[PDB]
Amino acid sequence: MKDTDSEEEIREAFRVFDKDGNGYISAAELRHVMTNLGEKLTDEEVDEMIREADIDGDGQVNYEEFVQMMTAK
Repeated sequence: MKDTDSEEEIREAFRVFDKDGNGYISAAELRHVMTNLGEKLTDEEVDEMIREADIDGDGQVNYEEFVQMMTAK
C-alpha cells in the first residue's frame, strides 16, 4: 500500500511496551501482545514463534519484525 501502513494495528498492540522505547521489545512482551491483538495464542506458541521475528538483526522483536508474527508470510 504505502511504506508500512499495515503496522497500524500492530504498533498499537505492541507500543504498550515499546511505545516510545524502540519498537523492539523482549519475548515476554510479545507473548502478552501477540496473545491478544488480532492474534491470540499462548506464551509457548509466541515465545517459540519469535525465533521467526526477533533473532539478532537488531532489536529483539520490533514492529517491522512484529508484524511477521501477526501475519508471517
